Amino acid sequence: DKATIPSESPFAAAEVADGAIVVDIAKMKYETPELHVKVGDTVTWINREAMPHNVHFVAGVLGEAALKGPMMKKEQAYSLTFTEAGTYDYHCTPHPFQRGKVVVE
Ligand SMILES: [Cu+]
Repeated sequence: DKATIPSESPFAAAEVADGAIVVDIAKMKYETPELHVKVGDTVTWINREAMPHNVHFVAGVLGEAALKGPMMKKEQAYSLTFTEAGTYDYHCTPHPFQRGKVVVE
């Protein structure tokens, strides 16, 4: 795999980690749709709105299987720690028009 998952379920925005690289989900978009990080960094998405959102990477992107993240309710968060360089496209499962990528260097 190309990422590890600190928590399989979402958690409160209040508990996002120090050194957290945060992508807000607001106005029905990933507010940083193209994010550049380093190997070993943890990215945390935080849903700011009432509509649920997730992050979903199809099979072959973060690993052999698709990574369909859990649905984040308002003011919840979800993290991925990227362990290998690459370009990792994702979308929101319920809203496939909502797309982003993480580029890991
Ligand atoms: Cu969404």
